[PDB]
Amino acid sequence: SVAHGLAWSYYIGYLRLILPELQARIRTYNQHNNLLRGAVSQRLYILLPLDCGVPDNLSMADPNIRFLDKLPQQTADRAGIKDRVYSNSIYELLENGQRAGTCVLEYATPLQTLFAMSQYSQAGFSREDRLEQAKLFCRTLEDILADAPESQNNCRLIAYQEPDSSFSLSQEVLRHLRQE
Amino acid sequence: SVAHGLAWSYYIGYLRLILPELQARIRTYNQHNNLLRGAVSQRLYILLPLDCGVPDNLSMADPNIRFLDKLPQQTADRAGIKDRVYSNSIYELLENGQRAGTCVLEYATPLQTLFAMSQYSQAGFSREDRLEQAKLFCRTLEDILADAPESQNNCRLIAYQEPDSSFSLSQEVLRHLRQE
Ligand SMILES: Cc1sc2ncn3c(SCC(=O)O)nnc3c2c1C
Ligand SMILES: Cc1sc2ncn3c(SCC(=O)O)nnc3c2c1C
Repeated sequence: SVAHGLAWSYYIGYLRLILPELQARIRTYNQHNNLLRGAVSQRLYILLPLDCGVPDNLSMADPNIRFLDKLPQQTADRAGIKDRVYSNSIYELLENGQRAGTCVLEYATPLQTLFAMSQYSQAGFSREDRLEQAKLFCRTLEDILADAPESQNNCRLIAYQEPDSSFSLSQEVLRHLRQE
Repeated sequence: SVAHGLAWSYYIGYLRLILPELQARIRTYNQHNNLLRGAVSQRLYILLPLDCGVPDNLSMADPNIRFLDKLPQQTADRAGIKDRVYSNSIYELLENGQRAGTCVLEYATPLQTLFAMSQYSQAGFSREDRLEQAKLFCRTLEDILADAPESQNNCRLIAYQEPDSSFSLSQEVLRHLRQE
């Protein structure tokens, strides 16, 4: 299925390559100017919106999630690209206008592929199937990461479905953060 | 199908985002120290090996394809990653130990997802199906790029299937280059 392949692609072509090196990058940042602040958490927080809406700025999604810093970028030779670069961004989570947590955080971009395929008629992908494909993407990624030696206790899947309109993305992440 | 999704992912999540900006990056490089050399071609050359073997160094694949330079990297905010970086590499193609062409060149990494899925039993993907999925990936990508407004005359798909062992990847690319 589409989402089956997208989840394997997300692991094979991305997470398997950055997760083995994430813990060291995070420690280098925490050991850096950051002297008086709380340490960045050790896991990649991956936002999995089941509506497949992947905006490019998280502060648009919630002004309680504000960008703090970029992690030291990782480079590797990949598929003929010398020094292919992996950047990741650090966000602070605000709770009543005070810092309640700090983590590397991003959206699972393959969900945007499902969104776009549902928009383009040439994809032969129905809007009405997108929700179940997004759930299947998340379930498959969970299945993979449970057994994968790279992704062992250094990412956190945050899946959610917005209503009512009363939704706090920051509270979703904070729920997962403080359970460690 | 798996490869259907992978081809839409490759376009939506990558090619649609770098191709609109490639021509300007290539011109900036050609207008740069490069004063006496031939200009880099205007298209992204995408290697599509139907055996799904995506090595990380092209000089391993053929010593007649040798790395020349990195293009000026492109950055954009993406899915919560500030200044997500797209690097691409420039290769020269040798013919009888003289430069016969110069182009931006890389492998279509989603083919490596098919390769890996055929290797991992949890993917439920048979080795015997990989060849037809790789062909379907290429066919779908061609179908997409024909209609896509981004990818109009700025990439070149190089699909091939090695035997005999007598195969020249450099000659494949040079065939496509000199037809412009
Ligand atoms: C084969 C695949 S899936 C996938 N998903 C997210 N990726 C990222 S983060 C933000 C982005 O998509 O640009 N960087 N590479 C990937 C990537 C790759 C390279
Ligand atoms: C969603 C997808 S597919 C895909 N295919 C190749 N991509 C590249 S080149 C080399 C690489 O894979 O790392 N950079 N991003 C991608 C990419 C992304 C971000």
